[PDB]
Amino acid sequence: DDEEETYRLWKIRKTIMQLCHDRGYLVTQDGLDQTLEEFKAQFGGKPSEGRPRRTDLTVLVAHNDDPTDQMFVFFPEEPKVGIKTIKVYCQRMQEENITRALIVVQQGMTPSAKQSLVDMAPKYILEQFLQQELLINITEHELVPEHVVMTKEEVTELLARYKLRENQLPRIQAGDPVARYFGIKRGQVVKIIRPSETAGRYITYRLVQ
DNA sequence: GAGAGCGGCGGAGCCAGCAGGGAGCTGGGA
Repeated sequence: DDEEETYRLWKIRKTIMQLCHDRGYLVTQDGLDQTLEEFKAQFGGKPSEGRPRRTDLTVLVAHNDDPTDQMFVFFPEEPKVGIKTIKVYCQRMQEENITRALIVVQQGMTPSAKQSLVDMAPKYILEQFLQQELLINITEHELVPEHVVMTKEEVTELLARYKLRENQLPRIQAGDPVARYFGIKRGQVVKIIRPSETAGRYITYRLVQ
């Protein structure tokens, strides 16, 4: 229904705000907690043949340390995102001169488009996200523990302390849902803190490789 | 010819493999 799809847009915007906050970017508190009525007042009440048309939902955020990181998110119109739409989005990325973006696909993009995302990867970072994936925050589940992204100096200090190579660490795939949530890439180490039945707290390090 | 020696005559669960079905570019004509 129209009310259901309005709820869907509000919830997915809340998940985008939580993801951008967890990735280290700057979001406002009221942007973090928007109600359904407040979202409807801000963007429109009936999106079908109405005001919120999935184009005005793009978000400008910047990193806390660097105000020129300038990450956007995009909500494509068509359910099947293709090379034409991705080329339009990347050309737009070129004139506003930003490097990183998120694409929130309705159902799925074409294999040629998802390959073009890999081909465009060095200069511009493009990530595919389904609307079904972002309908809930997976980091709030009781099974999922806390994930902390480590800096390069911290990783170097860790490997010097334990006298380890990068191969000897446990691994996590780049296609992992938490890895895609944090936007981690190959070669980085994620730090997992979980409660322990026997010791109380246990810390595990995993290499994204 | 006898002795004989060798010649021939069930079930369960991961991979490969093909087949059918859309994007997407390209030559032809509007």
